[PDB]
Parts: sequence; C-alpha cells; structure tokens
Amino acid sequence: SHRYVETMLVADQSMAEFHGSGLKHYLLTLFSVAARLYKHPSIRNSVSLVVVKILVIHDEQKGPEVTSNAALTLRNFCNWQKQHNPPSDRDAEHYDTAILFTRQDLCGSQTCDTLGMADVGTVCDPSRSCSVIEDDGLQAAFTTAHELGHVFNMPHDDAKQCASLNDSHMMASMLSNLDHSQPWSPCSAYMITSFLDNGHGECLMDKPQNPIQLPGDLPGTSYDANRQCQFTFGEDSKHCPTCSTLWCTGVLVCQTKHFPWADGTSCGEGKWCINGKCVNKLVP
Ligand SMILES: CNC(=O)[C@@H](NC(=O)[C@H](CC(C)C)[C@H](O)C(=O)NO)C(C)(C)C
Ligand SMILES: [Mg+2]
Ligand SMILES: [Mg+2]
Ligand code: NA
Ligand code: NA
Ligand code: NA
Ligand code: NI
Ligand code: NI
Ligand code: NI
Ligand code: NI
Ligand code: NI
Ligand code: NI
Ligand code: NI
Ligand SMILES: [Zn+2]
Repeated sequence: SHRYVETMLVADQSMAEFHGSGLKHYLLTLFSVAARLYKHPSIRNSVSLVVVKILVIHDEQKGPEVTSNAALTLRNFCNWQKQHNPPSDRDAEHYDTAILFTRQDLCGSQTCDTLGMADVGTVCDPSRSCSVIEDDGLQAAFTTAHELGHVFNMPHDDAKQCASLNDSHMMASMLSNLDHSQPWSPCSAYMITSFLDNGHGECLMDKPQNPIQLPGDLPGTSYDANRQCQFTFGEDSKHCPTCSTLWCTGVLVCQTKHFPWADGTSCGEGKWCINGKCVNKLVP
C-alpha cells in the first residue's frame, strides 16, 4: 500500500531574487532527488513524494518572517502555511506537508552551520507538518530528504533508541559519506514503519490529482559544474580544479563545502558523475 506525500514547496524573496526565472525548475530538481531517495528499497515502505503546490514569495509581506534563527523561521513558517491549505484532502491543492527554501543562512542555538530544521512525527498534522531548508546549492536535496525524515518520525541515527537496530545514512546528524547502496539505516526503516503501522500517516493514502511534473533527468543534466558552484558560493563563483568533491573559485583561490558533484554532471566527453565517480554514460 502506497503513501503519497502531497507537498507544497515554498521559496522566499531571497530565493526569487537569486534564482530569477529558473527558481521553479530548481525547486523541482531538488525535490526530484529527494523523491528518488524515498523510493530506495532500504526505507522498507512505498513512499511517493509529489508536488501539488508551489508558492514563490516575490513580496516579503505575503510570506512568513524569515530570519537567521532556524526554529523561529520554522515556527513563523509553520503558522503562515496553515492559511494556504484547504481543509479537506479532497481538494487537489491540499498538502500533507510544506517545505520552505531560503538562501538565508540558518542558525541553531550554537552555530550557523545548520542546514535545515523540522519537527518530529508531524506528517499528517496540518499545523505542524513543516520543515525549512537552507539553499546551499544542490545539497539542499539531501537536507530536504533528511528533514522529511523527522517529519516521518525518524530520529538521528546516533540516538539511544537506534543502537540495537544500527555515519553513512540519511539521518546522520552530520554529513559524512552516504552509503549509496543503503541510504536509510535500520533505525530509520523501523521508525517510519512503526509510525505508519500505528496509523499516523492516514492522510498519505490518497492519490494526488494533477501533481506537478518532476524532472526525470539527473540534476547534473540541468546544472553543470559552474552552475553548482554558483548555487553554493554565489554567482561569481565557477568551477575550479573529480565527481567526489566540488571545488569552486573565490590569486587563484578555490574553496569547497566538501560536497560531491551532482549525479549527471559532465566530467569529460561521454562521461559524467554518479555516486562521486566519473563513469561512462553508456554502461557495459
Ligand atoms: C556540514 N554541516 C552539518 O552536517 C550540520 N548538520 C545539520 O545541519 C543537520 C542537517 C543535515 C542535513 C544532517 C541539522 O542540524 C539537522 O539535524 N536538521 O534536522 C552540522 C552538524 C554542522 C550542524
Ligand atoms: Mg493560497
Ligand atoms: Mg592563479
Ligand atoms: Na546555516
Ligand atoms: Na553557515
Ligand atoms: Na534514524
Ligand atoms: Ni523582516
Ligand atoms: Ni549502517
Ligand atoms: Ni546577478
Ligand atoms: Ni557578477
Ligand atoms: Ni569544469
Ligand atoms: Ni572545509
Ligand atoms: Ni558518496
Ligand atoms: Zn536532523
């Protein structure tokens, strides 16, 4: 039995200004990647992330107050989105979850290293099914997937409860090398399973009506190395030096956040990046 996560994607003025006309494709590209992660067999469930609504905030007053404070930005957001949801799931534009993208550097109660935030186990509560995501380039697709984990009640993989069952998975509290063959830990698989078995995802049973089409291409087909560097380091950045770490310009100064090149990214004629390796596009 199939879960469809009817989603609204929302992007603030910083996003509108940075991305201009390409913003909606960018959001859908981010979400296509997350949607793929949620189809991986390791999650032990059938889960379909679909978009039913996008809102861009060209006008700051028509959005929530976005600030550097992650949990307030999230509280501002989760309240504001309520007004934008029809009350029956019968309405084609009714969403089970809302996600805010900002270029604003989000900060926790210690550092601004924070890349996103969500509340835990909220997926079918319209007043709390929310997450906020820092757009630091195409890595935001993983941030999205991670925060939607929490919304599905998965805790961090280093939490006491995950000891029996289990930093190489989606719900690692810090980024490391993701185990591309099994992105979801045994703890994540069990915790989302329990949540749904306990009947907490009843709003995820109904199919989307006229959902917004997700890009079927890999993200590096849309966005070359220079473009990815621009997403992370601003429009004046471009690619420096392959596939494992993207270095970007900033004398020749280059810099990195230690992220991989997006899957699909060209690394020479007839080759492109997959799981941080430059492989042939035609597979033998
Ligand atoms: C390179 N930086 C990181 O890994 C940061 N981690 C995060 O930002 C987490 C999200 C990642 C997508 C794992 C976030 O704190 C979270 O748990 N959201 O629910 C650090 C640990 C430096 C704060
Ligand atoms: Mg509305
Ligand atoms: Mg030089
Ligand atoms: Na941040
Ligand atoms: Na930061
Ligand atoms: Na987990
Ligand atoms: Ni303000
Ligand atoms: Ni493991
Ligand atoms: Ni410009
Ligand atoms: Ni310029
Ligand atoms: Ni290059
Ligand atoms: Ni560094
Ligand atoms: Ni990797
Ligand atoms: Zn987390």
